[PDB]
Amino acid sequence: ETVYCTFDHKLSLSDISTLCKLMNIVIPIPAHHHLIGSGNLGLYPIVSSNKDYVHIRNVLRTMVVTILQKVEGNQLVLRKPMTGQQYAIKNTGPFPWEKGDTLTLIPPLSTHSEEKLLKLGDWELTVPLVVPTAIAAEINIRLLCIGLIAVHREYNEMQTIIDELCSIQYRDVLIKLPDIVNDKQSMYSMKTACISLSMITAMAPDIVRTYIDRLTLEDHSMLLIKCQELLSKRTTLSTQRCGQLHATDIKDELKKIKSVLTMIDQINSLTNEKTYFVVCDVSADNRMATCIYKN
Amino acid sequence: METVYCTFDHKLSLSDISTLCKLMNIVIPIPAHHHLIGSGNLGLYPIVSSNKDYVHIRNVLRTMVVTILQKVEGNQLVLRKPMTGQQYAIKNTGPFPWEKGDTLTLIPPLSTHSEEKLLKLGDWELTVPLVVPTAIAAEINIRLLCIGLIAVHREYNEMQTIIDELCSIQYRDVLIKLPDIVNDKQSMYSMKTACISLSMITAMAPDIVRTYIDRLTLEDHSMLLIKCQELLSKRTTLSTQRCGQLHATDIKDELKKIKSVLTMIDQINSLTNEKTYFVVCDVSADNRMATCIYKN
Amino acid sequence: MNSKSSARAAIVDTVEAVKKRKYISIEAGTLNNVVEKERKFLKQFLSGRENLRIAARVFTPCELLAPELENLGMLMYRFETDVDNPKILFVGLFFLCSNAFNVSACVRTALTTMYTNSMVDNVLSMINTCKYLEDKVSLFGVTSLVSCGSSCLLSCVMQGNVYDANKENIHGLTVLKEIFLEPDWEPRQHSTQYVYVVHVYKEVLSKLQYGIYVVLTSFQNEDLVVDILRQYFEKERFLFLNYLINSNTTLSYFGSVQRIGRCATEDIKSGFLQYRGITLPVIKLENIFVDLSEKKVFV
Amino acid sequence: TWIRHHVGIEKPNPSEGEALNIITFGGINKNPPSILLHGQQAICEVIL
Amino acid sequence: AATLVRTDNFDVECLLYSSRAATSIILDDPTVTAEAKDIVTTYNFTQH
Repeated sequence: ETVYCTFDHKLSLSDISTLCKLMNIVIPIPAHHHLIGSGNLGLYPIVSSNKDYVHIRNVLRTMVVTILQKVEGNQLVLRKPMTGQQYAIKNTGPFPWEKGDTLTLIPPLSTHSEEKLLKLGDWELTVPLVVPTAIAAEINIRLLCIGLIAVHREYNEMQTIIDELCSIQYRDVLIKLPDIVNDKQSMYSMKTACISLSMITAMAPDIVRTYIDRLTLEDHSMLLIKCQELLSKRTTLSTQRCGQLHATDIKDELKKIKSVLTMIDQINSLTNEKTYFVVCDVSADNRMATCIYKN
Repeated sequence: METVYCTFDHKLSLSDISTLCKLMNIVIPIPAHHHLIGSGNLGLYPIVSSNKDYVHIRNVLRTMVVTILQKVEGNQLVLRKPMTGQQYAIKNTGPFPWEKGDTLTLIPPLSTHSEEKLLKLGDWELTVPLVVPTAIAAEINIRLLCIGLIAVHREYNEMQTIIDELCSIQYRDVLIKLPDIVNDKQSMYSMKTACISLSMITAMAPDIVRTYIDRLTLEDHSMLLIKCQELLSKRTTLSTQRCGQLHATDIKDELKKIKSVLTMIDQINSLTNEKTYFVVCDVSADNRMATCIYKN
Repeated sequence: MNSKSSARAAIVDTVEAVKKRKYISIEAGTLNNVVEKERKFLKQFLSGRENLRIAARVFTPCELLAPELENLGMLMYRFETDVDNPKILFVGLFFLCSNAFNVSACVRTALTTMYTNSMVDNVLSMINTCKYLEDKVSLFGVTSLVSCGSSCLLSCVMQGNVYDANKENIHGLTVLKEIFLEPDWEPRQHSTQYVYVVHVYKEVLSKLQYGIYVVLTSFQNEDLVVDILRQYFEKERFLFLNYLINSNTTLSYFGSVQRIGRCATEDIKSGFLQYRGITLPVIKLENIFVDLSEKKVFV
Repeated sequence: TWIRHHVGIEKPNPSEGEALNIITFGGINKNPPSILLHGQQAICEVIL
Repeated sequence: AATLVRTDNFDVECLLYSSRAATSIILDDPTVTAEAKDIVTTYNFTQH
């Protein structure tokens, strides 16, 4: 099954030569659909016009990846991949592909000026970065660290710690992450992600303490003792002022556990990163790579 | 091997074969993986007589091999073993509106009040497991884990006070309930590792995170913050602060710890999350059959 | 008509379906001005819809693989390197099972005496000095077409049956008898088993020691298999929970499971390898449809 | 709390689910009305 | 005080006039493609 996209407006010769430079690329597409206009192409209908960050991350997990094959006279032929077959992807992202790597899709630079690959009538073409999986995890963790320490004030080594976080290096290709705090072009705002993480880390120790008394079947393998040690290393001073002095409701405990299991399936997007591609061989000079498609 | 012929041991009637002609394109699991099976091995009724335990039925339904109904001819009945990544049409049974583009999992049948009007034939029924969205699959698995965590709290009538509030859940304007969760020792094992992973989130959480709550409360103010303050004030049994620290150049250790926190959350999510069996592309206007191009 | 008649019809239809997948009819008008070789090649006109397996050419120094060139069908590991000149280096399953901790001392020393040189000693030192294991080295696939040249060329299968060319003598994965174990209620339950690989860490008072386990199971679902593996590894898991907080090395788990591919129950047979006379018991799976999923970690 | 009381808008959830982040993310939060007689209506507001 | 603003949508039938031969259509012979899936085969006819 193929896909035809037609451009809404006129294109320049620079635009058509740009597409001939970019004749292989992944494109996320919302609708599993056969004829698509330029208004629904790419990731710009979702990014910067809709929800931010985790919503974007979740959506990029749920969209249809579809690669460019050939450019007709004003149309795009996009083939959508089947699982388990070979395809070819050109290398747009900075980090160099090597053989046998697992590949995935991350959201791009926030609002960066690489001619936005194409301006055309208040529309830009935004693609996700194909990137190896270890890098994608590292970028996710750095963005969480920046989004956490962005909220703190009266910190003196904040600027140098921002530079240290934003400078990453992987197989001799460095990049600076665009989210340095106090610029605020676009951060993707990371707020629900950091709030849900911190509700997990702050709601967890009471729940687990509460059930610890009733833990196991009264004859335990390391479920009362080792786990107490885990709880004690974090809270060596445990339960001093107590606030309410141990007058709890079963419905209150119900709502506590129900929220703490809500937050995990909400942060399900930052849970995993799927292997969209396994690259089998790489072309000379790292222009493109032939991969196989999975998931 | 892909095709499996089922031929019924008991004889049938014209109303039965009319229901089977209506019942086409339904996902039915088989355990046998043979080319010729009987009525004994078709469906989930050869296991739903053993305690009807929902955790147990979900486990063995994961162990099963799923097929799709095709071409009911006479007493014979074709089952296609679906291949990976291909497109198939599925007639739906789960009471949902089935919005397109989403993922689907395969869940045991929630026993409604009305008896099944499908097939009941000589001490044998056609127990067909339901097809649901993954979100309510995770929701049901959360409710099981929560009923386990409350069966921990041994009471009398407070169990009922929790169950009548909890069990009736609504998703996409549909009311369902799942009673008869006797809370056996098999779910206690899954409760163990959840307790372990929350203990590790507790111990390995950095200094930044609990501090991030307080700094955001001092900075901004919002509805989300308002109920987060409600939870953080409503429980205060531990809330220990590792106070004396400066957010010093220990940033690699901070990265390591947040990687650990994310990994334990991945573990609890792997508990509470089920395997997606289908990915929807096109739904008919009736929401009665819909297409998917996936197989695990 | 005759039963043997429709059987011949079905066999001829299979042959012509293979011909449709292999050759393409050409609607170029094909005028007479050709040479006869180019003529017969435009009559046949092969294309590669015939193999249906995905392989990859590979360069690796020949010092590292001792047992492997001689014995076809082996797992391979990508070991990326901070050296620029060779960015990836490929690693034998048995080469990494040397400092797996499961292997007994006799088998390990036997393995070491197969693996005694300076380059292989230095690469074992690199793998030891790396903090964790599972994402500096990584699973790559199954060995076929050893070169044994100067710098050896290895083909390697990403997906499909293990065969070089002409779809003949399909090799099998060779997994060491000591490093495999099958946690089931009944071993070899009904039919085709999936082969998985489990990486398991261990901390003997100073450093980390990894362990390489291979499990064969009828269970396809990774949730089911990590649920049975936590039951198998409950004790060590608790030890390492006490370890990892006091540790500062950037790891976050006890192990990972990853699928290798389909097998068949009647195709599982034992045997032994020998390299320089070192008799070594192996479990040779015979016909393997190689398949990979993402590494699923468990803590 | 008293402003929500007097302008008469319900609190969203007694038992917090991930429907709450669907709510604050953007979703159909009010149950559409059980009875309806004339189709759509919406009235915006300028102070003067 | 306040200026309440409100919009209303109406079902309108609405006729068109056009001069003859005002615009030309250059079009393809309809192209045929076939997708041979495992349970169905979908024929798609496109026309530019």
